[PDB]
Formats: sequence, C-alpha cells, structure tokens
Amino acid sequence: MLCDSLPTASRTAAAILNLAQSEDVTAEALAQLIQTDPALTGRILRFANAPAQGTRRPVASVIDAIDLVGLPAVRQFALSLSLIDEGRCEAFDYAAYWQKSLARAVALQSITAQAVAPKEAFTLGLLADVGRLALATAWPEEYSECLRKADGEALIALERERFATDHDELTRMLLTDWGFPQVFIDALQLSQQDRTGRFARQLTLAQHIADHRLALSPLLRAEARRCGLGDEDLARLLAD
Ligand code: NA
Repeated sequence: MLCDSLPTASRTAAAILNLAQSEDVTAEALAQLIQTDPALTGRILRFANAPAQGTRRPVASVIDAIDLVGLPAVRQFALSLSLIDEGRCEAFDYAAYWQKSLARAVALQSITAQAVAPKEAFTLGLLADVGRLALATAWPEEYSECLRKADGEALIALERERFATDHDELTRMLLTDWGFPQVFIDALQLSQQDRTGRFARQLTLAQHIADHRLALSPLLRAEARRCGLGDEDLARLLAD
C-alpha cells in the first residue's frame, strides 16, 4: 500500500525497540543493529540528509547519522517500529532479501577496506537493491503477480510494464531521496550493467560473493583479481 513504510524483520525490530527503550542505550549498540536493516537505515539517512538540502556533505553510514542527529532522535525511530504492521507481498522472499542484503554489505565493506570509505560502502551494499523491498511494500499483490511469472531481465521489463518503473531505478531514486553521495549512485547504476568504475566493480563482486554465500567459481575468481584483491581475501570473504 502506498505511503506504507519499508518493513523491518520481526526479531530485529524487537531488539532495536527494546534496546532503545532503555535509558542506558549507546549509539554504538544502536548503530550495530540498525545498520543491518535497509528500512531503518533509509529512514535515518533521509532524516539526517534531507534537512541539509545539500548545504554540506551527506552522512552515508548509520553511526555517522546517529552522532549528527543525536541519539534521542534515533531512539524515536526505534520507538515507532511497532506501527509498521515480514510483509504482505506473498511471493517476495523477505528473509532471502534480508540475508543477501546484509552479506552484500559486509562483503563490499571488506572489499573497499583494501581499495572509498568502508563504513559507507557497507551502506551502499546493504541498500543496493532496496527498490525490490519498496515494490513489495507499495504493491504486494501486483508484485506477487510479477515475481510469480518473471525473473531477472524479464522481471525488470515486467515491473516496467506493471509499475512504470523497475527495482534498479527505484533503488536509485530512493538513494537520491535519502541524500546518498552522487558517486555511489553512479557506481550502482554502472554495476547494474556490465573512480566510479572501480567501485561499481567491487559492488558487483560483493553481490556475487553474496549470491554464493547464500547457496570458487572461474570468472568470480578473475573478478576478484580485476579489483586487485586476489587471494586468500576471496576465500576469507566466503567463510563466515
Ligand atoms: Na495493517
């Protein structure tokens, strides 16, 4: 349904709410949890960046946003999680989405730690396909129809046909609305189709690591090397 907030996983919303309810809550402890959730991460960043309107460099990590807007503000984002009624889109594999998203973020953080700010690349990774969550949330029944029929490139075309947008473009407009740095958005768009170029490549790697962790290939072995990584980094990235 339109104007419905992106949802958070149940257990995770429970943790975040309880944590925040305490008066002895820390920013580090709140950030650790929040940053595993695309929805909350997106609301906070929009909250921290939108007011600025471009008057300064944007935050691109939760911890950075917490310290900017203050911990009492962020408690409140936690305190209302309850309201967001782990979603009605029947065909959408929410758990898979949440796992893949987190693994991609962890991977991309590792990758850039040895090659752009890791904490921020973590965030881009996490949110790199948030347009899927948004479709499932705005139009559950319609999106189910789509997911049940198509997949991959057909899916994008079917989404375009049914919603006058796709999940890749949604991701990008959301990230732009949330004040993400232009370079991240370009990198993402680039990666959505085989400097900005380097990062786009690390993102696709991260996505690929993610794909495989939720399931050592030839090309992926070479992708590792295109990024200047090589081993055993690539292995470490596939083992917890
Ligand atoms: Na409801």
